[PDB]
Amino acid sequence: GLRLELAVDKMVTCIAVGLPLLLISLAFAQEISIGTQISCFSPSSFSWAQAAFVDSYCWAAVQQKSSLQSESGNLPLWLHKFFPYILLLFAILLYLPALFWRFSAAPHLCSDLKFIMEELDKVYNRAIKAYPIVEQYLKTKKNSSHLIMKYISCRLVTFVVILLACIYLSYYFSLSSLSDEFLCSIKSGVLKNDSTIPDRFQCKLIAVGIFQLLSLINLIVYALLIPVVVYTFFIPFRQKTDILKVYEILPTFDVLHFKSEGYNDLSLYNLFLEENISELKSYKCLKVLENIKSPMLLLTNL
Amino acid sequence: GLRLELAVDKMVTCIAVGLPLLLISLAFAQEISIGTQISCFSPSSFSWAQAAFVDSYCWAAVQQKSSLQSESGNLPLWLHKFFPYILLLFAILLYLPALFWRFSAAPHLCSDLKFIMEELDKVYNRAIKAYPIVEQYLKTKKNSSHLIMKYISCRLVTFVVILLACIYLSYYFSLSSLSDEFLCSIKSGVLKNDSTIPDRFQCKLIAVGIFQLLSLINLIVYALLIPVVVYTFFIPFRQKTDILKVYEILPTFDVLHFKSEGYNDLSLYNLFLEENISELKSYKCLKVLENIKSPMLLLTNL
Amino acid sequence: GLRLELAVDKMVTCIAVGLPLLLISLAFAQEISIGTQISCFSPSSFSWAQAAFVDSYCWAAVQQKSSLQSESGNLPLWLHKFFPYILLLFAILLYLPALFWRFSAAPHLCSDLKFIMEELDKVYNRAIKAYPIVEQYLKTKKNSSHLIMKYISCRLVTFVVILLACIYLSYYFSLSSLSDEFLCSIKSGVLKNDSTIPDRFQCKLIAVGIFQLLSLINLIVYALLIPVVVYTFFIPFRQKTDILKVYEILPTFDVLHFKSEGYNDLSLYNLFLEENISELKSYKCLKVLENIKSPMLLLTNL
Amino acid sequence: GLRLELAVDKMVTCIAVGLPLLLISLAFAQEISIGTQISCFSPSSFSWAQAAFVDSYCWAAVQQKSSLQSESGNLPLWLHKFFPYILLLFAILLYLPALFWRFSAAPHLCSDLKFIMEELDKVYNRAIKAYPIVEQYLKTKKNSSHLIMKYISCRLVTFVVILLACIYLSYYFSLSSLSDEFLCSIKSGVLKNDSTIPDRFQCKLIAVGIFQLLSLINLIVYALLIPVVVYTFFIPFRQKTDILKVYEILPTFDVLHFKSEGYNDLSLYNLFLEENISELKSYKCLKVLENIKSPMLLLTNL
Amino acid sequence: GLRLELAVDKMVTCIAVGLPLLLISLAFAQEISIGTQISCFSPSSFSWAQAAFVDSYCWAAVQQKSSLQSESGNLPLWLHKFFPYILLLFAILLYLPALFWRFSAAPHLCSDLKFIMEELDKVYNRAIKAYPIVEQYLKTKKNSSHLIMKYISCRLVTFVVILLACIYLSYYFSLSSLSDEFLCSIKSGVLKNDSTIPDRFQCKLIAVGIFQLLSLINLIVYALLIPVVVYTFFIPFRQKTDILKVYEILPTFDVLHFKSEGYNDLSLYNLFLEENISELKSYKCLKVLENIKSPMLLLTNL
Amino acid sequence: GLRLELAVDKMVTCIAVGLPLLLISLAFAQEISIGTQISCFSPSSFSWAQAAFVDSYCWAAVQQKSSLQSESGNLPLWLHKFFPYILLLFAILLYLPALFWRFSAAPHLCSDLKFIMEELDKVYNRAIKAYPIVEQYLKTKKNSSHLIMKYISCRLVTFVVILLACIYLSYYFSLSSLSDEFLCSIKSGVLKNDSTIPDRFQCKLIAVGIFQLLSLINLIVYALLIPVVVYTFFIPFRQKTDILKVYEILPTFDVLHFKSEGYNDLSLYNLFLEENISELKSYKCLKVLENIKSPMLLLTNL
Repeated sequence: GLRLELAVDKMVTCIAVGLPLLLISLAFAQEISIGTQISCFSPSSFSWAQAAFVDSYCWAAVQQKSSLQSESGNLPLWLHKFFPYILLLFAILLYLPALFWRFSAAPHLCSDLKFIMEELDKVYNRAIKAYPIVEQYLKTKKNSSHLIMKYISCRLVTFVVILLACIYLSYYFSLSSLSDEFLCSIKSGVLKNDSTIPDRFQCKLIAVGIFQLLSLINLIVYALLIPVVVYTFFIPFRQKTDILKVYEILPTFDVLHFKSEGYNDLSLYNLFLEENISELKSYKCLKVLENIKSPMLLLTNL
Repeated sequence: GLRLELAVDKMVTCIAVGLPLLLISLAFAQEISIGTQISCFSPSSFSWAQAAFVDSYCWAAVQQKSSLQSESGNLPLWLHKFFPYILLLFAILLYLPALFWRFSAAPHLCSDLKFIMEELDKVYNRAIKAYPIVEQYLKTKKNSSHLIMKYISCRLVTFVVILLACIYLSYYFSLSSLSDEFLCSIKSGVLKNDSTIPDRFQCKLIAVGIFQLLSLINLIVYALLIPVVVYTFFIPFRQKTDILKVYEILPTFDVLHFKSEGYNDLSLYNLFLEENISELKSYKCLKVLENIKSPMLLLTNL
Repeated sequence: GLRLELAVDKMVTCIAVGLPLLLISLAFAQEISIGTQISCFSPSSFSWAQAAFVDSYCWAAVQQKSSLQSESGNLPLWLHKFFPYILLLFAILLYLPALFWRFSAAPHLCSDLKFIMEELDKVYNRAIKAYPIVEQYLKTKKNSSHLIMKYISCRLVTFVVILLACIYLSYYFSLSSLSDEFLCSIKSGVLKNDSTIPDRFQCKLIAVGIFQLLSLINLIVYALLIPVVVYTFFIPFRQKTDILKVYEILPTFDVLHFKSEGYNDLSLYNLFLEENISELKSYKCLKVLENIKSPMLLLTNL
Repeated sequence: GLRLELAVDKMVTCIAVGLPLLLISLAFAQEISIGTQISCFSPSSFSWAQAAFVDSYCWAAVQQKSSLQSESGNLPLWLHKFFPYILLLFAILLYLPALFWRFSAAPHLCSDLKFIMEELDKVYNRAIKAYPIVEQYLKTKKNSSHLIMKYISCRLVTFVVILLACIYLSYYFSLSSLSDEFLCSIKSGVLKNDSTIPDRFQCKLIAVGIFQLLSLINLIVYALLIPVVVYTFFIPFRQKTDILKVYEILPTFDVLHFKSEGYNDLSLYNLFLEENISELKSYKCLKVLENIKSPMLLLTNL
Repeated sequence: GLRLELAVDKMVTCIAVGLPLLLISLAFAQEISIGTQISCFSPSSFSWAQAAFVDSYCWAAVQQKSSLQSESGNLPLWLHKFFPYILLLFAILLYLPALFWRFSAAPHLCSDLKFIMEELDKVYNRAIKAYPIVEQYLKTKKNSSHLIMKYISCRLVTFVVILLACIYLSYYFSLSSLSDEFLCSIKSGVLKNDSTIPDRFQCKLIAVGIFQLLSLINLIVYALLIPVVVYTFFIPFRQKTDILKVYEILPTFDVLHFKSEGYNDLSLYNLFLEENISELKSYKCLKVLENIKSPMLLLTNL
Repeated sequence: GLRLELAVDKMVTCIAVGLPLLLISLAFAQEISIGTQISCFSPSSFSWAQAAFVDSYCWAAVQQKSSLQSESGNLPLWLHKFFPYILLLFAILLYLPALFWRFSAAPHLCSDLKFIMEELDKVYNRAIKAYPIVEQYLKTKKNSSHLIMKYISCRLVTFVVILLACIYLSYYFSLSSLSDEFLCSIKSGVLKNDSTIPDRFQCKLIAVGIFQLLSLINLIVYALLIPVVVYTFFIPFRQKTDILKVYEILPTFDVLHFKSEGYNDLSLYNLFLEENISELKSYKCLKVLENIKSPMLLLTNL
């Protein structure tokens, strides 16, 4: 029942992964009810079988160096074909930092919050009677830069993957839409000699109009995520309130106002604690006592 | 088991999200059993393959500047193509304020109701024997404007998204239905020279009759939601009964008649409490005692 | 485990919502295995593509003022097209009064039955030893007309929605079946000039024979629900037995024979209690004692 | 864990509802893998579109007075079209008596068995030591004819619905199979004048051979259910054993040999008890003691 | 957790029902991916619509007396059409004896095993200290022939249904495979006069090769079940071990070596007990003590 | 939570059943997305209906003695048609030995392990204080050859079914692939006289290339299972460690080094115990004490 992952990172993950998977789920699975991703205008003399041959042949040709012409060269025709996989790549590359965290950090941390919470209850319970073990413990967790670097890198991975998506999508959107039309030819091999076949089949990639639309949506959303991810690095400013002061009002506590402007794991603990310790009655009581004080026998009247 | 979100906002959310998703689920997935979203009248000389080429080509052309003619210009043909996504956009933009609240506020609040309820039981239990901690606490929550602003903005986001849908739908409904017919042409590229192809293919977007119908339904419903959302802002009037007076009848309680006409979080607490404290036996008992009184040994005869 | 909603209203809801949703689920999803909702008789000279164009074009035309002819005018052709949605509208408009009740009343009431039951056990438990708090409480709930008006209106909403369905269905059934045939034309725009196209395509809406059949079934069932809903308003007669007399036989109880012929919430409580208090052993015991009596030491021999 | 509904009625319901729903589930959903429910022999000059038009037109015509000819008149062609719904009607009309009972009687009865069982344990527990409250109670339940009439009517409803199905199915089976062929015509409206169209299209309803087969199966099964339902009314003979005599052997019990040949609810209680009291250890013990006796200190050696 | 149904009968049921349902599930649902159950060789002059008409017409004709010719007469063509239902009939007729037992016997028996087990623990627990109630009870269950007759008949029903399947399948397999070809004709009604139609259409029922194969598999398996079902009737020999002797070694038990060669319910109890009493520690202990003995203070050293 | 079936036999079963079911699930359900299992080259003069007739006719002909020619004779064409069922047969015949064991042995054994474990805890618990009932019990289970023969036969059944699959698959793989082509003819009956029909239709069974591939995979895997199953019979060598010696170090235990080289059930118990007794703390303790000893007051320091 602990809040083992920050809502910001849950939100960023839920967006950054949820969005592209949704977008793929939309443009393909339903609107492919329209049927076909490519079509090519055969001669009328072609049997229906031969026309179906042209379409399926040219669908393969789009990635093959000689079988094509466009002013763009072949390059963008790859993107139109592979477009959903390229989104799926970004989706996967954003899920892994969370799955990494879900194993590299979560079972490493869950122990410590439970420990610290009970220690905070000791501090409170000892106050009720009116060694600094957890203080000395946390004072030592000041001297660590292990788990913060897992976090920084987890964010940094997520940051880079997002930023590359923005550049890639901008290119894919900047791509001149009329490049969705191209000239195929099937005059390979035996058919090379067939005079009954035209030298080119004009073709159109049908879904390109959807993908360029989807790209702008996904581009703008990721452009919004960028400053949010940037804000994640403002860790010393992300420490909102020195809630340890609420305990420091007790004689059973100490001046752990350790808003470390150095990259110290203790500061990262402060963030997760500032999230989770909202659960503690003792915190509520002491915050209440603090807020009302804004005499310890008062605790007996609780 | 707490009533952590107001039924009004649950209703508004359940409607505002449930409606468009339902509407999409209707007009497409079942009635696309009719098969096709577009058709175009080829010449009879076209092979079936060539006719299928025309339909699928023109389906792409609808968003491409030169390949079209209509008195509207191309603009509305975008809307007819993208119509379900535009609804889905509004659906998503209305779900997020609740998902935001479900994380930004719900775990921030659930603590406080549980705390206040137990304090109210203390007030009652101490009365049964016949410091003002929770009173001083709540008297201090008067001096906050944090969580109310999360609420106001959550409503305000929901308000704007709804209002834009109403304008957009009104435009989409005001759109002259006969604009669903347009002239396509495939005489691009190689086919530019083909004398066997007509200069235009007449086409019709089949589903437009459904969407304009659906738009009026969704428009009227959202026009109903508008005054409800407006009512959500009448917070000082939304505080229906000063139930704190029922406790104030006790000597163990105080004149917390804090119907704040300023935008104070305490007033927002009053709303959620006025919802949730219906659960308390103590409230029932004291309301009963109050209602009957409409002597404290009476509590011993309960 | 409380009987929080009256079986009559559960039955009425289960019918009034369950029926049309079933009817829709029948006539479409399975029998659309027959394939098509419309067909039109092209000339034989039409390619299969062109014939498919006619069908899909005329399917759109049915709601467009000029593209049609029938002696009915266009109006009923709307109904044939939109028929399932019109049923779905009635289904939704009947579900909401229950969903309203499920939130506006159910969590408002569940408290009170639990309270009253325990009070009735006190009355019985105090009898076993052989202030009138709950009596004075219920005597005060006489002086309320809040929750009864939620109930009356919930029924009244349900009543009106049902009655409008009956009129609408009667019209849709009275509709002359042969109006399912109509004359379409595609000679719009470019095709306006095409001499190869006939001036009319005769068309038939295939499913109309099913819908008129379904309409009679649904009409008759709703005509049965009408007098049942009317009976729901006979609340003072719906109070079947003054079970409070069974407690009034105790000296620990009072003459709460409050069959209010005024619209008083207490009478509505009597209905839900007369439902739920069947659960109470004390009720059983006292009913047994009453029925056998048809001496209090007897309770010691229970 | 009570046996709240008689196995006979569970069996009858499970058959009477389970059978037709199974039959529908068979003949349609799988064998419609054969594709089509109707076909009509067009001229060879018809395009495939025109032939598909004939089939779908005549599928509608089967219920329309003038568009048909058969020696039967139109009537049986309705039945062939609507056949699954007519079965579904019977299925629904047999489920409702159980759903009625599941609400009108089950929560009205479950209280009483639990009460009587505990009273029987008192009778036994008081015997172990070696007022007649439950006896006087049950002696009074003699004087009721409420719940028996719910039961009789629930059976009687089920009886009538079954019997009408048998007559209806007999008619539908007696229907001369060759009436599945009929002459359609499409020469309505504009096509009225078309010399290229034949005056009749011969048609065949494909599935009729299945339905007449299914009808005989369902007919014979329901003909078996009839005498079973009749047996349900032999209630005074359905009381198999006066198990109350097993308690009457105790001095803590009385001569409740109340095999009422009048229609008295007590007799209906006897049936459900004779079902459920098989659960009681006390019954087992007393039946064992009775069966062995076929001295009360014996109960101490149990 | 009781072994309320014999593994033999569970096995026989699991086979006898599981096999045909599996066989149906195989030959149809997957291999109907081949598409069609019938085809007929039209003239080449037939339109595709007309050819599809022939196939679907003749599919109906197979059960109609005049529309056919085969040396077998029409009879076997029924079987080929109805084949899956005939298997499904046998499947259902074998499930019902278990469903019957699951209600007519299982809740009638579950009481008694639980009772007898506790009595056996009393016998053992009283031995540990080192009236014959259960002995006299079981000695009386000797004098019953009720539940054994439910069992015998349940087996006998299962036996007959199996045996009829074997004869039926043998006939269906003995059916000369080439009877899957037959001559249809469509020259009924109007088409009676059509000179363009051939007097016969040759047709083949495609799946017949699968069904005759499946029939041999199912035939051989049921031929194996026959002697197993026969063995079920050897009840006095099916009583494998007089485990009651293991208790009879105790002075707290009696010579209940009641291997009844008469059809007495006690013998049927012996079977279910000989199954279930393997659960008892007391049985294990006494079997262990017996097996080791192959002195009662020994029980204190357990 | 007992290890009631040996991991070897679970592995062998999981492979031997899991493999063929997987193989079937692969080659058919997905790659039948290629559509057809057979095709035959009609003349070009055939209508599409007539060509479809040829394919479906010849699909039936493959098992019919005269309608075919191949150098193999008809025999292998059966196998190609029935191939998935033949695999499914082997799958079923390997599942049954486990399902047999799951009922014939598992509830017969589960009792005994639980018993023996508690006895081993007695031996240990009595050692902690520092009759041979379980020893004498197990010494008697030496004199049994019942359950071992269920095991041997269960393995032996599994062995034979596997070995027959290997021979069968070797034949099916050795089958010359070009036998997938054969000459059909439809000139039966009426068509016997049709000069427009060719005397042969050449046909190819499309999937044969997959099945011969799959056969080699399945062949090699089963060839691996053979020596594993053989190893299962080395039971006296499969008894890995005389763990009873670890208890025999106690004075509360005996020299039960009963590595029976005769086929005695006790040896089979040793295997399941050597599996399951890894769970016992006592075993761990005594193994630890043994391993450290590699003084009984030591057990008090545990």
